[PDB]
Amino acid sequence: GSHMMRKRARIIYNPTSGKEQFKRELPDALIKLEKAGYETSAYATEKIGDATLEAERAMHENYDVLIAAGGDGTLNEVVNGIAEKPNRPKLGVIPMGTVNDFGRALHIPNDIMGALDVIIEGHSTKVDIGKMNNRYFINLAAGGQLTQGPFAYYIKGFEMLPQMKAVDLRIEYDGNVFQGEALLFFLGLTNSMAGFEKLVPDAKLDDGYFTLIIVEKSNLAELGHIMTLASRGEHTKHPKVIYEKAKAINISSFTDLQLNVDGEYGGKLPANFLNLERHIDVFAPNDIVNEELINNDHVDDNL
Ligand SMILES: Nc1ncnc2c1ncn2[C@@H]1O[C@H](COP(=O)(O)OP(=O)(O)O)[C@@H](O)[C@H]1O
Ligand SMILES: [Mg+2]
Repeated sequence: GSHMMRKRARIIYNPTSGKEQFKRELPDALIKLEKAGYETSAYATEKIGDATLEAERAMHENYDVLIAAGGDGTLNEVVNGIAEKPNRPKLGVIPMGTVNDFGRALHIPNDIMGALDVIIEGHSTKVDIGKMNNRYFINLAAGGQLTQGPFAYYIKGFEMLPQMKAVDLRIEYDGNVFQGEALLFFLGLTNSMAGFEKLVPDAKLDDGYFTLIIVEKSNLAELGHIMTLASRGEHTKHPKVIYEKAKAINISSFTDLQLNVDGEYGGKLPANFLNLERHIDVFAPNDIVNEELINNDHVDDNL
């Protein structure tokens, strides 16, 4: 009946997220969490950045869990508020977004009560996050320059590749240097988006390495070839597609580059990137072995 001492939960929700269903389900979500032993309060975002500001406040308020209810943008904002701070609360995910790339990476159920079941059962994993200069990200950073835009919206695999103009770049990654013309670079943490079921065949969410993709300057035949290979997940076999794993990545150019970070405009170069290994403790299903995780100790072998 009462298996644990009372805990504290804070729900940070975006009422405009996805189908905009969560707000009406909040009272029933509170009931479920309270019966499970969580004194639960809630905060509704009103604009960009609100979830970050709330997560920052919540750091001083001694919570056991921060539950983020919204899309990747809401999750990104919550992580940005708690990243690199001592005594971080565990993160609960309710994937209420239009796209839920981080949720899919952790096999978070796409229904509210199922997502809550995962949090209540209390099994958690640690995932890498990315630091870019003085901000953080959880899914992907992308960079490149348009010919003669899409860097403000969600990046759907290699679909923007024909739009890219070859630009001379310097990418320093773990002591190695790429110096030359590139159409595009990706720094992946998670491994699935719209255009790729797998950005890379062997990516891990908790290995401390970014998935570094550099697409070099390509002629029209190489472009068509890359696109053909990308459509069946064989893009990393092409000689103009560089794939490396790296922890620290420093990027610069004497020419202008637009940046996209977790599906939103992430400003301008130069950009220093650091993988914060297994930085965020996040509730995950105990009944699914995750192929993108090295550490599956959260999984019960009898399930
Ligand atoms: N009340 C609000 N009205 C409009 N925009 C908001 C509100 N609260 C948060 N936002 C912003 O909307 C963005 C999209 O939220 P997200 O949770 O990613 O949903 P979706 O998956 O639908 O994009 C967030 O990055 C956030 O900055
Ligand atoms: Mg990795």
